[PDB]
Amino acid sequence: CWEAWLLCET
Amino acid sequence: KSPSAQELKEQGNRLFVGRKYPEAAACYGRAITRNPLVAVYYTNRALCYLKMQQHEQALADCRRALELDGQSVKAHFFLGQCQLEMESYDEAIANLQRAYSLAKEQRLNFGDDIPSALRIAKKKRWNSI
Ligand SMILES: *CC(=O)Nc1ccc(NC(=O)C*)cc1
Repeated sequence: CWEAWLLCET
Repeated sequence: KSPSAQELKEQGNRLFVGRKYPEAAACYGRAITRNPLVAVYYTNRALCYLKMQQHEQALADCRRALELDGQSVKAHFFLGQCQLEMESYDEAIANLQRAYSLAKEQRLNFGDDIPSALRIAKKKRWNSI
């Protein structure tokens, strides 16, 4: 899920 | 013209998935020059440094993001992760833990992805106990 963390901006 | 900081972050995000981690880190660096006050530029560049096994460099960017946002679940998780690879078990599990209650308090729909790293970190500790 490294993509989900990368796009996470919250 | 010249690309915005947002466009540099987006380009860096694409190079990261593209597995060009030196290039992605450079895009994030140019974003930071345009706007040094956006935490995600630092965490994302730190993630690049983890992949490249430049652990000191990744520590620094995680610390810079935590100065901009002390409540960042993401910065603590990347910081906890990075310290796990440096055999700094006691630090990793503390930072991984604070990502967890911070995600609790903020009611974020992340998933079992912080507890997973936390369990693996604690039980990798008991090996080299
Ligand atoms: C598996 C998965 O989707 N994990 C995950 C990690 C981080 C985030 N963060 C944000 O959305 C801000 C979501 C999901």
